[PDB]
Amino acid sequence: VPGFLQQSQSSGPGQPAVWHRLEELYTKKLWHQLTLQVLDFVQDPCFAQGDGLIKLYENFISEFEHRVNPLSLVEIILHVVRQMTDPNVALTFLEKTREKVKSSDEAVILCKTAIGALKLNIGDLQVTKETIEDVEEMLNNLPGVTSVHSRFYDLSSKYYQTIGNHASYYKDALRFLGCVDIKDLPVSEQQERAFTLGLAGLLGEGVFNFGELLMHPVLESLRNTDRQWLIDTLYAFNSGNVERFQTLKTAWGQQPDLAANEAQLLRKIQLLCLMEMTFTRPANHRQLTFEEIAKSAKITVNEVELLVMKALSVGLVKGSIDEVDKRVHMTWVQPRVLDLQQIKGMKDRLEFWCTDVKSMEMLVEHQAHDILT
Amino acid sequence: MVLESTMVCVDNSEYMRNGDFLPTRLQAQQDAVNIVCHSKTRSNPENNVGLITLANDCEVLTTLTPDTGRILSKLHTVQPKGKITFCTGIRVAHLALKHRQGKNHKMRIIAFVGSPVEDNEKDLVKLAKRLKKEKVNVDIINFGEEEVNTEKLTAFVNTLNGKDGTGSHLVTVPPGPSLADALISSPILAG
Repeated sequence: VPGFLQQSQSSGPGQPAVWHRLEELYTKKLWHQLTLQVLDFVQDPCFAQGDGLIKLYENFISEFEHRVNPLSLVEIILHVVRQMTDPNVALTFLEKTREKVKSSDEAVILCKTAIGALKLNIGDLQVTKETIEDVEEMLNNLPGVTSVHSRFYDLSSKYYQTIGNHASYYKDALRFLGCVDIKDLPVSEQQERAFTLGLAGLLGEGVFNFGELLMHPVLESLRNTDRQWLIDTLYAFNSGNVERFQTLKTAWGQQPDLAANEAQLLRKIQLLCLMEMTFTRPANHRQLTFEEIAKSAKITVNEVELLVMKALSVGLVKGSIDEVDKRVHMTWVQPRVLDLQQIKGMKDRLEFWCTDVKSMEMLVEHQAHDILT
Repeated sequence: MVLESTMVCVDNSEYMRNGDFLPTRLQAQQDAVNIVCHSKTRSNPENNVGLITLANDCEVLTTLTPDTGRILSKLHTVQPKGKITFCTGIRVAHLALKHRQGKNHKMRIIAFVGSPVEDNEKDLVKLAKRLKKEKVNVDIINFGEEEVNTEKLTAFVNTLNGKDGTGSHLVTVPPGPSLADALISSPILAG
């Protein structure tokens, strides 16, 4: 057993130097500073034929030590699988590490995420959704680790790559956008990451605008690195609606995948302006006319029916349409964003209600304060 | 007999899971809890002893009680994975010592440090003068691997009390292979 790690002690120049300490770590029988130093060598890029041979000794360690968490065993097996190049024998060994390790901390979440990360070549679609569904089910208690939820996004994003319900990708990427605390990775990756995220999130039919989360503070720095045609057209889907120049500009910027959802985006902004036209005016004065909708949406008078009534089916407005003069009577509204200098005027609309009730009610009981006694 | 309440602190740091102490530090510190709970049982019947996890989040699963049975149950399947945290480990047992119904029991804490700590010298000297104002006497026994001939911990025990205060004693693991019973053989006879 000692000679098995002695033949692998030298991986090259400078390796036996720190390995003289590495072999002195198990002589004192401490496997933890040994864990951090070996994992550092595993994290250290190599051929790597060193970790493939020594993983049996690390397995022998896990045998009689019976303790060390499978987390480090998943971190080493994801480095070894890259050099093994065969996912099948990696699945047999990883599932072996899943069944042979048990601890108070749940090992099913880290093993299923490792299986899902190694399932990209299977290729997909067979057992994927089953184990991917099991990840977050076992993650519900108790999600205090915060580390594995990013791995849940990894297997869920690769689950989305089949396309795959675009509307769901923003929810999964939201989970990632909130999972990792500090980015600690180059923005050059996150600029296209938030780009295709903006594409799949905007082209989704379930979300017509959601201009609020477009302003989310952690993704706005990623949008600053992105070209401003995407941010400006996201403001067109935030307010707009037409703005025919910007909805075409996103076709100038992004050629693919837009040709299918282009007409869907046009329908989404045609139902988007209906809330903002009655919301922008002080009103209400919530009754509009056919000339207002047909001129703004630049659609024929026969299709404004389908237009406004589809928005009634979306749920953003409950209003009714007066078809004698072809007027449109809006009811309620769908709140979306708002803005700065609005908290101030909000205090004006409030404090006016304050002095109203204060004055009048203090006048009410001013009359009857005498007779009370 | 002597009146006091002893609060034992197990070391749950990730460095405490190795089997250098035969057969394993889990059973080694379990026998350490066995010898401190049975000695305090042979010392005074009024001594109540709970346990506290120092590393990661500090939570006392066993309310302070003279019976160590529930403590022995928590010694199993404790899952001692995490990074050692020192400054909070003494104060968390100090709050458990302020919940004592009887005020005639002196505040006493015994803890095991088996891992190198990032605690600065300014933090341990602030806890030292804080324990000087709070009179709490803490007897620490250093297990595991750490800085050779631990200094900041030795200076922590030194500066912890004085005149006399008879007292705080620190027992460091010798640099050689030995059983856990031989390490706890010295403190049980004399503190």
